[PDB]
Amino acid sequence: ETKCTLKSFTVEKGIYQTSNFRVQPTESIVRFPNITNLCPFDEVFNATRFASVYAWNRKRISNCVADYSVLYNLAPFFTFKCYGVSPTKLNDLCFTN
Amino acid sequence: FSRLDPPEAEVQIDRLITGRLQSLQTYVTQQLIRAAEIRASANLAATKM
Ligand SMILES: *[C@@H]1O[C@H](CO)[C@@H](O[C@@H]2O[C@H](CO)[C@@H](O)[C@H](O)[C@H]2NC(C)=O)[C@H](O)[C@H]1NC(C)=O
Ligand SMILES: *[C@@H]1O[C@H](CO)[C@@H](O)[C@H](O)[C@H]1NC(C)=O
Repeated sequence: ETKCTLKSFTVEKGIYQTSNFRVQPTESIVRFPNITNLCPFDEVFNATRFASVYAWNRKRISNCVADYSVLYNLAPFFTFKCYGVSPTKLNDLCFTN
Repeated sequence: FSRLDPPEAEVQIDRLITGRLQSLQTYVTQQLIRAAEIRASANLAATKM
């Protein structure tokens, strides 16, 4: 690799800068917190009546599991137009408030 | 890379790579001028000793 970095075949006497050494990872750990419970997403999407525009409904959601599998199955494909995040990464990133 | 999908991530990460490149060219460019002032004084110390 000294011959590779000088682009030659007969390197001269001296000191060179070949590359750098990185300690590689050994294993992997995934430790999001110990919480488990089915989410109230079924009320907000399968509600019979929604509120009007001028007085729109309020919902607080907490202590769930963020399952985003039934979203594509309740209705056919339509727009998402998702700004902060891509729509397909929602499960991995985890959610705050 | 965790939030957005791969296609537009490039647009966003291209700004940071090009931003940090010109943020690091300015380091090298200013180092080459400071070393041209030290060498103007190292050659003045060598002709003073
Ligand atoms: C609203 O209700 C519908 C059915 O009444 C739910 O649709 C099914 O949900 C299950 C739950 O895992 C899925 O496995 C099915 O694939 C869904 N089928 C269809 C045709 O959508 C829907 O999930 C409910 N809404 C929410 C937010 O849970
Ligand atoms: C998670 O919480 C429950 C109750 O809050 C508890 O019984 C369980 O031991 C916890 N899990 C771990 C790994 O400590």
